[PDB]
Amino acid sequence: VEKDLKTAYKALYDEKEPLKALHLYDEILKGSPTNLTALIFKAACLEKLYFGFSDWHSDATMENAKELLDKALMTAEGDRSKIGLVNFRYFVHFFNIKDYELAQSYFKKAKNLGYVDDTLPLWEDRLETK
Amino acid sequence: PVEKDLKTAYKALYDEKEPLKALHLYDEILKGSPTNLTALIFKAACLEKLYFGFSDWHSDATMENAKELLDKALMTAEGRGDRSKIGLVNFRYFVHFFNIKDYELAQSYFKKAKNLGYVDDTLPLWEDRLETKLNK
Amino acid sequence: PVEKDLKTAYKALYDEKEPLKALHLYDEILKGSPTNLTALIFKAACLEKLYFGFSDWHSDATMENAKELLDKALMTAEGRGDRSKIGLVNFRYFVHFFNIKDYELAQSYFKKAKNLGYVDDTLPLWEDRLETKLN
Repeated sequence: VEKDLKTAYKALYDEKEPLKALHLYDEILKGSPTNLTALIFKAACLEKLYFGFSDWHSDATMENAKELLDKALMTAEGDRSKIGLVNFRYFVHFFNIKDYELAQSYFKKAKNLGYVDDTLPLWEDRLETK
Repeated sequence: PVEKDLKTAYKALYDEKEPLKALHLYDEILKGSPTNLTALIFKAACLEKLYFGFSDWHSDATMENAKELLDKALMTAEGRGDRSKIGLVNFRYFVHFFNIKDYELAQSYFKKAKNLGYVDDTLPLWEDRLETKLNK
Repeated sequence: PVEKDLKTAYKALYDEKEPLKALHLYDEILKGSPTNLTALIFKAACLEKLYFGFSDWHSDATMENAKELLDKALMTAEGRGDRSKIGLVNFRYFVHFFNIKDYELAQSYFKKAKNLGYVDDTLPLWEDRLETKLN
């Protein structure tokens, strides 16, 4: 699962191929349905596809992404750093759906839970700008 | 019974937000009750959610299957002469064509459903959404 | 064929001025021809037009996807060694950054394209425009 998740992350963020990464996360989630990384990054794929493909640009894709984050919060709450990650992911979900009010709330939640990421200062300034 | 089984399937799709669990609960209802409008209409809803949420479901075949389930629903509703259920099928058609960005056809089914007396508290929200997509 | 399909997609975006129709058409070309530079470059143009014309598309994710399509285009162009197509992708980058008001980065890509021998009849109009925003 560790190697399979690494190959899927590389497809989404390095290769910048969300359709390939989506398939890879679906396969992981077939075997491991409560895997937080697969649930969190499948939502990331769906958010990228919504904003990059006509056939994916529908409320159903965004609803599915939010529901995957909801399922991850359930599992994470059921790991303080992992419970912090989902909150940062909820922030990325709303910074993209233009709701900066809700995004600021999740950004604070993630930071207060001790979420560490080298992109956090770049996100703070972007959130400060919007 | 079918009433309870339909309630469990609706809860799987809209409350639990698990369209794969709901889809097969609806298949089971359609095995015993092939002409059940709720099972036909909401199996198509499952397929629409799966299309937009799973790679292996993101295919024209999935959307074609959803349309064919709505086709079967219109046949049943029209066969009975249930104006109420015909309006509902026509509204579900509008929703299908709205999500596949065919706003021209969706507007036609929206008018059909409204003219058949379809009542839904979400109709003003849909009316404004369709007016925004159709004004561009 | 791909040549006719690309022509219909270009007409949908620039003549018909329907970027959502053109987007679908470019996605279809990219399904069969993933490394087609014209489909890659103009799918990014669609996404750029949608960003600036639709509330539901006005997101950083849309601009990120457009930039990533231009990135994929530079990979393909550089993979072949096509100086012409490398120059074109750099001009397309200048437009991307010019439109998102990052004139510092746009000036860099405009020079890169001109130095790669990019030929376009609109270059003096752009040269005069970029000089106004950068002055």
